Amino acid sequence: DKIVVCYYGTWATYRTGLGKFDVDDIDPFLCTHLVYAFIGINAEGTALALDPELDVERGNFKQFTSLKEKNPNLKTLVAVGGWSEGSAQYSIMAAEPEYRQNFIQTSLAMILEYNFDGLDVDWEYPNRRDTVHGEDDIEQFSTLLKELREEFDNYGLLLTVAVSAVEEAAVQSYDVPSVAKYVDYIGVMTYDMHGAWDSVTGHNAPLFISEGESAEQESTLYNVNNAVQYWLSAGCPPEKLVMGVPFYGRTFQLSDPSVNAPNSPSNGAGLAGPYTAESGYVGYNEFCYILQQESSWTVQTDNLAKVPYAFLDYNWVSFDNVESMTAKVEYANSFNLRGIMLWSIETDDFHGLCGEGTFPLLNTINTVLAEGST
Ligand SMILES: CC(=O)N[C@H]1[C@H](O[C@H]2[C@@H](O)[C@@H](NC(C)=O)[C@H](O[C@H]3[C@H](O)[C@H]4N=C(N(C)C)O[C@H]4[C@@H]3CO)O[C@@H]2CO)O[C@H](CO)[C@@H](O)[C@H]1O
Repeated sequence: DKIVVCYYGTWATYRTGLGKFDVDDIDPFLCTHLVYAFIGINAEGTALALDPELDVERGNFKQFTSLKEKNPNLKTLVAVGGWSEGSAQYSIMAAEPEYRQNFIQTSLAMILEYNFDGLDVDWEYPNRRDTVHGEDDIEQFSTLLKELREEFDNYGLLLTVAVSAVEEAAVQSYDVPSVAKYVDYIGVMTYDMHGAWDSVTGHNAPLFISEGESAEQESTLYNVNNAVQYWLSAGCPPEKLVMGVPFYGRTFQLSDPSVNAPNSPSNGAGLAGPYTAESGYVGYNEFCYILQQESSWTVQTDNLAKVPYAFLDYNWVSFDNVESMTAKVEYANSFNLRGIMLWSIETDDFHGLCGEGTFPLLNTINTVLAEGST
């Protein structure tokens, strides 16, 4: 009954050398659900491949779903949306019955032709960013899910969502009971809690209160516990709540290197990984290697938030390791959550270069779920 929902950022195939991660780098027995990120839409609802040369011409959709030839119990979904896809087109599509119907039919066509087992909806986000219809998106999102479910039930297909985590974000976008009603599960994106957009350093996925935070109005802080408890309290049953964890960290440039605790002033985004190549975030594979190769880094545990962080002069990095992943899965076990969702498989230490075996984060998730440790 416990599930492990693995997202694959399919553009990782274009990384070079040790960062390159293709479909055949996936271990299909370390996930119960594997999700191909991402397809997109136009405003008229037509589902479409975002990288047709890879997805279609080079057969990547079908190579991905063919992982079921190795693990016949694996479910392989396709995810529509994502951060880069924005909100406007989803807002327009969801408001019009004709566009919703077009989305249902065109997404179903892709699912069946490429042998996917269902659809994950990652609209980021109803009533936010470049939304066109504003608060109406909250209703139209639930209507879209209802209509997808009605059609998908004719084929036995899965329907899931990925959602923003903390209360102040969730209340802008979702009616929780009507979202939960139509989906097989809700993947709560319990990460990106803090990042280089903030004025101070902070953890990507702190479990509880963090160093440097006030305990007054503790329920308003951006942490995993507050988000999970919000979703449970708002009507998501535990058997439909899948708790997200990150396989990447976020990086900052300190304002003053001598002030290097969490919640210390930051000047902006920090280092980039050699393969992900974007200032402000780093894959676990990249950062564990950096730490292994450069002894000058200081790694500390925030024993309030239950997560590690590292600093070296101006660099300050929040990340998650085997120990913090263990704490996260133990938390999920303690609340009888349906399982663990991860963004994303291609930045685990998939080559085992950091000395804890291949896929240390993903193996940790599977081990702690199987053992039931709370
Ligand atoms: C297709 C594309 O736009 N590729 C971009 C790439 O965009 C990525 C990254 O910004 C991802 N960030 C990280 C830390 O991996 C980002 O991940 C988001 C994702 O959209 C959300 N959806 C989920 N689910 C669990 C459904 O989790 C979140 C994650 C984590 O926040 O996704 C976008 C694409 O939407 O960005 C790089 C440079 O950043 C660019 O080269 C190009 O590869």
